[PDB]
Amino acid sequence: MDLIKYFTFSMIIFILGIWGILLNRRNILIMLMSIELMLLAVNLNFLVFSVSLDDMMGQVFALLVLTVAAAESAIGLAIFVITFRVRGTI
Amino acid sequence: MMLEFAPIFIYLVISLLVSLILLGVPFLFRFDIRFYLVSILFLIFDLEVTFFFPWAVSLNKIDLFGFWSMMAFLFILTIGFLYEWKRGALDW
Amino acid sequence: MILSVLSSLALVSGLMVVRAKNPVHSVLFFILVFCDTSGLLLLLGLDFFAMIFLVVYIGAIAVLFLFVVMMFHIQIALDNESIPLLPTQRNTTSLRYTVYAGKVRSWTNLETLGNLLYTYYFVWFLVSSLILLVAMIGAIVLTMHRT
Amino acid sequence: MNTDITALEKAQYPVVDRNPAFTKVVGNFSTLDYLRFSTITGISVTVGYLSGIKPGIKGPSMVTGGLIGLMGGFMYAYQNSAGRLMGFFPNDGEVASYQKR
Amino acid sequence: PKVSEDKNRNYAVVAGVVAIVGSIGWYLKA
Amino acid sequence: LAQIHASENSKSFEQIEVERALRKKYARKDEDYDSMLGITRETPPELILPDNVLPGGKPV
Amino acid sequence: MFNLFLAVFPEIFIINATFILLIHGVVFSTSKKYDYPPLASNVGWLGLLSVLITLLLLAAGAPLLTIAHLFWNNLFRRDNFTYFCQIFLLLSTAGTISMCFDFFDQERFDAFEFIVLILLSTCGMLFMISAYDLIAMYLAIELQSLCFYVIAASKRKSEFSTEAGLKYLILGAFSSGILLFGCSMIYGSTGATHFDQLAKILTGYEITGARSSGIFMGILFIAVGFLFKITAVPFHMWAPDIYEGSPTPVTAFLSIAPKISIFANILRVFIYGSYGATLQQIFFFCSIASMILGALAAMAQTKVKRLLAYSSIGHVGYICIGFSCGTIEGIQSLLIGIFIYALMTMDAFAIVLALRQTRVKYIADLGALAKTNPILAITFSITMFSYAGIPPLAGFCSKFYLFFAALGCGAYFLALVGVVTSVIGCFYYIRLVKRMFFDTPRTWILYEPMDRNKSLLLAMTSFFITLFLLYPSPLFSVTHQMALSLYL
Amino acid sequence: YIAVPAEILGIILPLLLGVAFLVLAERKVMAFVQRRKGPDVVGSFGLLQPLADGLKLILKEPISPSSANFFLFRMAPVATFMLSLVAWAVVPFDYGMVLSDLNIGLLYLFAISSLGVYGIIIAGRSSNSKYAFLGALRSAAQMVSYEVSIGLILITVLICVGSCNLSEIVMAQKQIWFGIPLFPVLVMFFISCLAETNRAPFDLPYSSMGFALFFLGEYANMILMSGLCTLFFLGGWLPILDLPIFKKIPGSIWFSIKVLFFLFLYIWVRAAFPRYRYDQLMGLGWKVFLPLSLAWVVSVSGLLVTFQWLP
Amino acid sequence: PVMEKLRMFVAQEPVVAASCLIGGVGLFLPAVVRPILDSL
Amino acid sequence: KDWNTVFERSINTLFLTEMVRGLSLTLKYFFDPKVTINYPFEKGPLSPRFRGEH
Ligand SMILES: CCCCC/C=C/C/C=C\C/C=C/C/C=C/CCCC(=O)O[C@H](COC(=O)CCCCCCCCCCCCCCCCC)COP(=O)(O)O[C@H]1[C@H](O)[C@H](O)[C@@H](O)[C@H](O)[C@H]1O
Ligand SMILES: CCCCCCCCCCCCCCCCCC(=O)O[C@@H](COC(=O)CCCCCCCCCCCCCCC)COP(=O)(O)OCC[N+](C)(C)C
Ligand SMILES: CCCCCCCCCCCCCCCCCCCC(=O)O[C@H](COC(=O)CCCCCCCCCCCCCC)COP(=O)(O)OCCN
Repeated sequence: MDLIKYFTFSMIIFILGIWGILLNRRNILIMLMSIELMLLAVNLNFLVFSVSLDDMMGQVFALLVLTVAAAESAIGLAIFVITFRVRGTI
Repeated sequence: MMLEFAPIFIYLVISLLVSLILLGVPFLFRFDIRFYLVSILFLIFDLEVTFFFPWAVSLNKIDLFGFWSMMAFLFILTIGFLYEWKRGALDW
Repeated sequence: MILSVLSSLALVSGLMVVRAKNPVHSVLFFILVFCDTSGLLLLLGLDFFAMIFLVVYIGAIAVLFLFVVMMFHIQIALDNESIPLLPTQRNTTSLRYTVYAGKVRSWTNLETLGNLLYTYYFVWFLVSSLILLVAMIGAIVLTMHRT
Repeated sequence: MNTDITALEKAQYPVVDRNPAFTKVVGNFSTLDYLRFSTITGISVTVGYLSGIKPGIKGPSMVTGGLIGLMGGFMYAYQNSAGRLMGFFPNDGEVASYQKR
Repeated sequence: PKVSEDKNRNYAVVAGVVAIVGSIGWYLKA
Repeated sequence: LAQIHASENSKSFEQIEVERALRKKYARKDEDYDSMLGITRETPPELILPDNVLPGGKPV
Repeated sequence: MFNLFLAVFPEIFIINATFILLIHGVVFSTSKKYDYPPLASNVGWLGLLSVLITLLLLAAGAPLLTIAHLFWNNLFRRDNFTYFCQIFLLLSTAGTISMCFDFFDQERFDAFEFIVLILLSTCGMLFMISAYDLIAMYLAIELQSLCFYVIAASKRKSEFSTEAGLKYLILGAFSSGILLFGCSMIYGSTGATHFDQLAKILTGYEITGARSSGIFMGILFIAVGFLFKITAVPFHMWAPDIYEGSPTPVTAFLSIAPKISIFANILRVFIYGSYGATLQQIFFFCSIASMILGALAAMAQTKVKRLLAYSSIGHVGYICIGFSCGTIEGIQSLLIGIFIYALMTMDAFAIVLALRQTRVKYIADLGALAKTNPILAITFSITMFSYAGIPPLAGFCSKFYLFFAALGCGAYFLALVGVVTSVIGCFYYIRLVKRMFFDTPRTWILYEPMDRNKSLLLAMTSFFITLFLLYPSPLFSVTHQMALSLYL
Repeated sequence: YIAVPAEILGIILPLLLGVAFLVLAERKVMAFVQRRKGPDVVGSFGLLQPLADGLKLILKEPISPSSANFFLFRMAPVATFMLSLVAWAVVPFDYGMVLSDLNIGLLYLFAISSLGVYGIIIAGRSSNSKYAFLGALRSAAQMVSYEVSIGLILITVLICVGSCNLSEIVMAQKQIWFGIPLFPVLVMFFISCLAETNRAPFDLPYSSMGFALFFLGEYANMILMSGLCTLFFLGGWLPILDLPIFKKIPGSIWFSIKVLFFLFLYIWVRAAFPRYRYDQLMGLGWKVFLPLSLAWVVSVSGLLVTFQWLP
Repeated sequence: PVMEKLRMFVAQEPVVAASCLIGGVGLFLPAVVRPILDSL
Repeated sequence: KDWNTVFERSINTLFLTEMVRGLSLTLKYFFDPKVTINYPFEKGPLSPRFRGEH
């Protein structure tokens, strides 16, 4: 069994991302790293399923979600930078 | 097909070993915002080059449609780059 | 074997990411997570996607997160769908049918993706382009203080 | 690349030259098409001129509005002409012109 | 002094007249 | 205090229109966008009263 | 080949117009000849013109929306439902742009990128409604999400705007991750992403033999993500804070435009995702909880914007009543409620922006409004009564027909909850009307006259609200036509 | 299968010897350019100088600056050494003389080059000197800004080949070398490699083995970029375009000769020109090379598509 | 006019003008020349 | 100014023609006799007036 192992690994990554979102409410950088872990787990699911089903609709969508994840990183870090300046703290 | 990455992994392991040997050789005896803008531009253009990677190789199958799709993609990012330019984000 | 260790290290790295005191160590384990995920993708035969994960995740996003954390403050903080096959492969390995018709002209993962990314699904490509343009525009307006 | 011009909803008017070329559609412009083209262009130019007075740019705003109106009016006229040729709009004159051809 | 000097304002007047005439024709011809 | 009133009640039509336009232009300010653009809009001298008529002589 | 693009002229025009506006603003804002002009109103007017022109392009070309449907099949699906939804979305965007003109002058918001980002969000929503795939749906959702994330924190110097932007960012990214995980689990269980394929593969096995764990969990995760998007409780984690901290012209747009497109997506998911009435139960609980919590939370609000946010949550629950009952009449009630709620919200936010010019923050601030401006008080009271659902006004028709749809399916428990929530809502809505007319505050606040755009918008919406019952036939006709076209 | 470590040793140890002798060659060529002679006393012609330097830096009795975490500081030179040497596993020297024949070699090289930013950053922060931290940040930004243009030039080259296999890019130049048509592209690639390595007018900037590893990694990067320049534009191991009678020369010699020519260009350029400023490095790299690289990609793709000259 | 504004732009922005020119050529070839060769 | 002058000075800007002129000079000095002296064996010229050890 290999599909089970891949799905279990991705599910654990997703759960860790959700935990980091919930546990680290005080810090902001972790609340972005957890989102990126979630997106990584989802991309891994899509790629594994595309390989398992022999279909190209998972690779195209993983490549397209790369862009969304990167743009979310950019906007999030910009918002964090401007947030620190105003209130002076995290 | 992917058997050619095992030499790379063994190369990484042996490079680690030789680096550790080298380290053990002498043992025997404020904030600037432009640094964020440059990283943002790098991320955008790295994604752009990532999208170039499939297009350049498969430019023989696609023909006069994939080329113009890539051209529209480039036009949009070029409008974005022009906005980056006139706003002074490219200056230091 | 290779899958088990390459998954265990990734789980430990992610756990350290979500439970790190110094955010720099969090960024480093964040990089290690994708370093392991690239190898996991390599085990699937998706050579292009592993390389892009190296290029994009730990080449652009991880560098950006490192820039933000460093220069700014360095402050403190199964049986239903696909039933698994039991390990009976002594006879299963012999029962492997290979069709040479699909091997005479084999496409790489790169050109297979590029065959339909730009012609049959080009609208989504342009939507991702628009998302990138939105990110470019929004980076300036939020963070820009000249002179 | 393989393409298909067939529509889900069939045309309710006589169809002449089901897949018209760009030059043929542009050459099919009628007086009404030019009227709506000019109306959209003039409205856009006037809006651009009026809106740009406060910032102090009358000419630049005029040209930007003119470009926007030119593009919009041309695509509206092209849409109407192509629909008339393809049978989606009442092509009273198109069938009269192309029956004698 | 029987000349309007502002070239940009004159073009705006011409465009407004054209828009009004075209709108009237549009409401009449269709 | 008579001097500012004298200087205001003797202006021509052309000067009055210019001063009205300047007063409208600088009525409200946006420091954030100016900081983004790297510029500093300063009130023209036509809209500045002498410091000798202010309540306590405010230079700024 | 060029005629295959007759189906995307409304989107091509708006994209190119946004590009032209961006170029114009960036070239002439950073100019020395004109002394860095603050050309936000210019770009706003030209963007409103562009929206009107693409509305003319989209509305006139009705027979041409199905052109080249086979070629565009894998990318998007255009039909009668998409046509009317997109026209309504463009109308709402134009109304919001019209309201936000006075914001750029008196408060001096000189950033022209606000209008460009609004136009790009509009493009994302246009691609959202016609999206007929999981991939396109997610891409459009992300596009509009980022366009809103950027403009939520537009007030960089404001403490509230940055915090609201950060919270909206985190919540939306988490919801998008949940939605994407659901989509991945659906794709890995059926092997299909297109809605036609995903309907053919799910319409037969209605959990008749066994429950597919992957499909069920994917459907549940997509439902949870969509409920986060519309902020239906308990998925309203930071919605009131986001609404309060966001700029008022921004808050007006997020209260109307995203909901229409997200509800269109939810409908185009229900056309295939009705997996044994699994979503009907989730939406049942969500609607009941949303009505109850909005009614019980908006009474303890002293600020106008928080009260508006909780009103939005309550009306989202009232609309989800229609989702709970899956029928043609249920969907018709849902769409009628969406239309009426959008119009009332536009009215209320135009009124708020009218008083925003004098820094209105509390309900007690609008105390002596019946004396200083005795017609604005009447208009605000009309809007509040329409929110309450008083029979003579237009807000009663939507609640009426939603209750009728709920009783048709036999869900008697929804009717009682809706009735009690309506009583509570009318109580705290007439509480505001008490302040304007009946109280006699010792200190008065005088507001400056409003501008022309918001004046006409208020006049038209107030004439619609009072006189809708006299001629409601076109709305019911178009709504019934839309609901049927979801399947045929 | 136990001979793979033999191949890795045979590709790694001569690389280090070549790096040391490249440092010697630089110090000799600059001396010859400036009307003097380089190190000559130590060896017959100074050939023994690098060995003396190595034994000197080994036998210094140095102290570890443990005023840090001591882990990231100690491993940053190790990481940059990792990245500098790992890129040599795919570069081919002749027809079948490559350690790892990837089918994604161009992208693997791009990834390896993009991952070289972390070593200098970690070294900059781990050193408690804030000024060294700022300098490392500036160097990282420069490397990033020019890696973008390097990737675009890689796209320009890849369009004409149609495959990311490095050994096939050379075979695609059997008709003519890509440096002849795309000469401006070759010049831009060389300048970008100059800026990528923190070298030439683009070179704005502790003790013992950390600095030794950083130095070795930088010079290995110089050698690798010379190899890439001769690999994408100068035909790799292919002989001279004309006069095919010298074919008795092995193909590995031609690759070496072209690499030495490009290394001579590195030394020449650094000796002949002054330094750029940081406010000019970023402006140049973002306003002169990104637009030009994008325009060259567009032009090459449009010309190849128009006449159906695609691979 | 045009021959003066274009000259002023080219003189002070040589690299941008060159990049725009080569990109315009690379876009002109598959737009105006490719259909011409398609007839033959 | 002249179109010819604009073209001529734009080419020199792009073709780096003022750096090739420096590279040529450095290379021409590369192939030249050296002026360094073997100090232990040959000494530099002096004068009879030289002031050294007392
Ligand atoms: C007693 C029985 C009759 C009783 C009935 C009488 C009817 C009289 C006949 C026609 C009435 C026409 C009504 C049409 C009125 C349109 C609105 C007026 C528009 C207008 O401000 O003028 C032009 C603008 O230019 C156009 O951008 C757009 C302007 C284009 C339209 C102007 C063309 C008008 C020609 C009309 C044909 C006249 C033909 C002869 C008519 C007389 C008969 C002999 C002047 O610009 P401007 O920069 O100097 O100044 C404007 C102006 O001051 C304000 O709009 C703003 O405050 C300012 O920011 C700036 O925008
Ligand atoms: C063609 C494809 C699209 C190409 C552009 C795409 C990007 C969009 C960029 C739009 C923003 C830039 C638009 C051009 C700005 C330059 C405007 C211009 O050329 O006119 C000049 C000057 O040129 C003129 O002569 C006026 C031209 C405007 C009138 C032209 C007629 C209206 C045309 C609109 C409809 C046609 C569309 C434009 C032509 C294709 C402005 O006049 P002033 O400088 O204010 O006059 C000086 C006198 N005084 C200072 C006292 C005010
Ligand atoms: C066999 C081997 C042969 C040799 C191979 C190696 C070649 C390199 C040899 C060394 C060459 C000199 C290296 C010097 C290194 C530093 C030089 C950098 C100077 C530089 O960047 O110039 C910029 C502009 O010139 C530039 O833009 C320079 C890039 C130009 C690339 C050429 C583009 C020409 C396109 C023509 C196309 C026509 C043919 C196709 C139709 C800045 O200059 P600035 O200060 O003025 O700032 C411009 C503001 N506007």
